[PDB]
Order: sequence, then structure tokens, then C-alpha cells
Amino acid sequence: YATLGSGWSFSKVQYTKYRITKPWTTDTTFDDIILSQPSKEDFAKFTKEAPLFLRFLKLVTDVEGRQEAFIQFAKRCENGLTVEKDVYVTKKELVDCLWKNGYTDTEINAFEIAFPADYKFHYPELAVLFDLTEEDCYKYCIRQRAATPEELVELKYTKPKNLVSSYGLCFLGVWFGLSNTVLSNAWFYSKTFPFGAVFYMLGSYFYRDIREKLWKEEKSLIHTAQENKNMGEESVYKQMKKYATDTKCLDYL
Amino acid sequence: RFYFMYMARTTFQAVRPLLAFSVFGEVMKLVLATMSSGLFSFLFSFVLAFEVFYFFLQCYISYTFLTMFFTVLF
Ligand SMILES: CCCCCCCCCCCCCCCCCC(=O)OC[C@H](COP(=O)([O-])OCC(O)COP(=O)([O-])OC[C@@H](COC(=O)CCCCCCCCCCCCCCCCC)OC(=O)CCCCCCCCCCCCCCCCC)OC(=O)CCCCCCCCCCCCCCCCC
Ligand SMILES: CCCCCCCCCCCCCCCCCC(=O)OC[C@H](COP(=O)([O-])OCC[N+](C)(C)C)OC(=O)CCCCCCCCCCCCCCCCC
Repeated sequence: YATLGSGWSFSKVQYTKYRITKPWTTDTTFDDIILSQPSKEDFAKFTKEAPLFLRFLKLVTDVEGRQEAFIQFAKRCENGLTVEKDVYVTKKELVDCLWKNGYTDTEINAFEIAFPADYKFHYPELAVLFDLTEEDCYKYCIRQRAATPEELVELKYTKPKNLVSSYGLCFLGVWFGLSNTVLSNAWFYSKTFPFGAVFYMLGSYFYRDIREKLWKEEKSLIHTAQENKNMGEESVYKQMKKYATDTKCLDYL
Repeated sequence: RFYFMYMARTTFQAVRPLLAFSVFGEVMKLVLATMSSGLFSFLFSFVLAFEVFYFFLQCYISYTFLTMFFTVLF
């Protein structure tokens, strides 16, 4: 899968000996979006409070000239909006999109003063607010969540499957794999355990030296690329600024 | 005669799990010693699991009858 994201930060991770833990739930389970490849029905649902968003929506609709949409959405959303839980876009991402796409400072400041910093917009809100399709908003939210896939997403819990057949096959595996002298062989004790243990000890002792010695070149390349990009962009910008005043010759003439 | 009847019942209910664990185990061990192929082994794993469940059932039955036989009013 492609590596999505607009960040130039070369980021690597170090692991611990502890597993990720989430609050107990009898119906949901947390998993990685790329490893699960979930669908809209696999996603878990919950109810969100409307008023704070419905006020801003009424304002925007009175400004744009479409109140039927507000009325329909409010009658749909009363008693809370039932929506997929981990399909959203953050306020910061939305503000960046608005700014780069040309929404005015007044509208951006309205967004900022209206919604908290940790607010999370979902695809129905986005669709009713920008006169778009919930399908497109869902796809956009999914892409923006995959851009930050370190955060687990909440799916519906499903019991395990095929446990009986798996038990049969695992019994067959042990019955055919442990009925031997492999784990007691001179080959084992002379090559498999010594070589493997030496590799493991060396890896545990030089775990970080190796990683750094490997990543040095990639870090240098990324730094070089970013520097070149910055210098070129700055030069072009300042030169166009110099030549910006070459249009008034006509209106002077 | 009631003492003999009672001791017979008690011993039977006490050894029931031992039987389920030992003699059926010997039968399973015969089958394991005789079988070589993979299909029969795949099918026999489920018999082993059923023996597990049957042992637990016999243990539950014995627990019930023993709490009945060792319950005193005073
Ligand atoms: C050339 C020489 C060699 C030739 C000889 C070859 C010999 C081959 C023998 C045949 C066996 C082949 C190997 C596969 C074995 C099955 C493995 C399996 O599926 O288990 C997983 C099965 C599925 O559970 P899961 O994987 O955990 O989760 C999935 C769900 O269950 C969801 O599962 P699902 O939705 O997919 O299906 C559910 C199904 C699961 O039940 C089963 O286990 C399936 C067993 C079907 C065996 C059919 C054998 C066909 C070949 C022999 C022909 C015999 C004539 C009969 C023809 C069929 C018509 C009746 O049924 C149920 O669970 C209960 C609902 C009942 C619904 C109706 C089911 C019948 C459908 C109609 C028949 C379809 C026929 C298809 C056409 C075949 C054409 C080739 O669970 C089991 O393990 C069942 C118990 C295991 C069976 C053995 C029980 C212990 C008895 C051991 C035997 C005694 C020891 C040996 C000594 C014998 C001395 C004589
Ligand atoms: C009023 C009083 C009523 C009393 C009722 C009494 C009826 C039930 C009595 C059954 C007792 C059976 C226990 C002895 C058999 C197991 C021996 C053993 O531990 O093997 C070594 C086991 C297995 O070892 P192993 O197989 O891994 O390798 C070594 C085995 N040896 C040493 C034998 C070669 O030791 C363990 O590590 C076990 C740890 C897991 C826990 C297993 C215990 C649960 C299974 C038995 C449950 C039986 C009680 C069920 C009660 C149900 C009541 C509702």
C-alpha cells in the first residue's frame, strides 16, 4: 500500500514488550485499518451530539440559500446522529483544506470560534455542510485516516471462525512435526541453536547501531531533497515577486 | 446390607472419572500406536476432544453425587 501523508519528517519507531490496550467493550474491537481492510458495515457505530454543529449548519445554510437541507438533516439527526465512529476528519485538516482551496478568513475564523480544537467532523456533516455526496466524504475521511494509520480503528466484534477445523489441522501439524528427533539433533545443538543464539545476541546488543548505520544514507538523502525543494521554491517566488509589476505598463500607456 | 450398598455406590461414583481418564485413555493410546496416516489422525483428533468433554461431564456427575452422599443435616 502507498504511504500517504504530506509530512517530510523521517520517522522510525522503537517497540516495547507491552501490547496496546484499549478500554473494555463487549461489542467492539480495535484493529489496524490497512491490515483489516474494513467495510462500512464492519465499522462500529455510535451517536454524536448535534446542537453544536446544527447551529453552525443553520448559519451556513442561511448564508448560502438552502434551508431544505438543514431541515432534512435536523429531522434526520434529532436524538443524536448515528454514524460510524472512526470515519472522521480533524478540525486542523479541514481548516488546512479550506485555506488551501480558497475559503475566506471570515469563514475560517467562524469555524475556529464555533468548534473546539479536538472536534471531529464526520462524513454526513461534511456532505451536508459542503453540498457533496456522503460517498465522496466517506472516501476522503478514509484516506485521511489511512494517512495516520498508527491510530487503531474500532470495528464490530466477531467471534473466531473455523476453530474446529483449525484444531484438527494443528493436531495434524504437531502429530507430524514433533514425532521426530529434530529438536534433539547434533545438528540442532551444533548449528541451529549456536548460530541462532549468536545472531539474536548480536542483534539485541547492536540493535540501534545497525539501524543507524543503515538509515544514515536515507536521512541524508531526505535532508538534501528538502533543502533543494525549499531553495528552489524561495528563489522562484522572489523572482516572480520582482517581476510582478510588469503589467501596469499597459494601463500606463 | 445398606452399608454395603452405600459403599458400593460411593466407590463407583468416586472411580467413574478415574475410569474415564484411564481406560478410555488406554483405548486412545492403542489407536495412536496403530494409526499412521493423516486423514485418520485428522478424524481422531475430534474423538480425543470428545473424550475431554466426556471426562468433564463425568467429573460433574461425580461431584453432584458426592455432594449428595456427603451432606449431613447435623
Ligand atoms: C480413494 C480411497 C479414499 C476414498 C475415501 C475418502 C474418505 C473421505 C472421508 C470424508 C471426509 C473428508 C475430509 C473432511 C472432513 C470434514 C472436516 C470438516 O469439515 O470439519 C470442520 C467442521 C466445520 O466447523 P468449523 O470449521 O469449525 O466452522 C465452520 C462452520 O462449521 C460452518 O461450516 P459449513 O457451513 O461450511 O458446513 C457445516 C456442515 C459441517 O459438517 C461437516 O463436518 C461436513 C462433513 C461432510 C462430509 C461429507 C463426506 C463426503 C465424502 C464421502 C461420501 C459419503 C456419502 C454421503 C454424501 C453426502 C450426502 C449425505 O454441517 C454442520 O456443521 C451442521 C449443519 C448440517 C448442515 C448439512 C450438512 C450436510 C450438507 C449436505 C452434504 C454435502 C455433501 C457435499 C458433496 C461432497 C462431494 C464430494 O466442523 C467439524 O469438525 C465437524 C466434526 C468433524 C467431523 C468428524 C466428527 C468425528 C467423527 C470422526 C469419524 C470417526 C473416526 C474415524 C474412524 C472411521 C472408521 C470407519
Ligand atoms: C465433595 C467433594 C467433591 C469432589 C469431586 C471430585 C471430582 C473431580 C476430581 C477430578 C480430579 C482430577 C485431577 C487430576 C488429573 C490431572 C492431573 C494433572 O494435573 O496432570 C498434570 C498437569 C499436566 O501436565 P502436562 O501434561 O502438561 O505434562 C506433565 C504431565 N505429567 C507430569 C503427568 C507427565 O499439570 C499441569 O500443568 C496442569 C495445569 C493446567 C490445569 C489443569 C487442571 C484442569 C484439568 C483437570 C480438571 C479436573 C477437575 C474438574 C472438576 C469439575 C467440577 C465441576
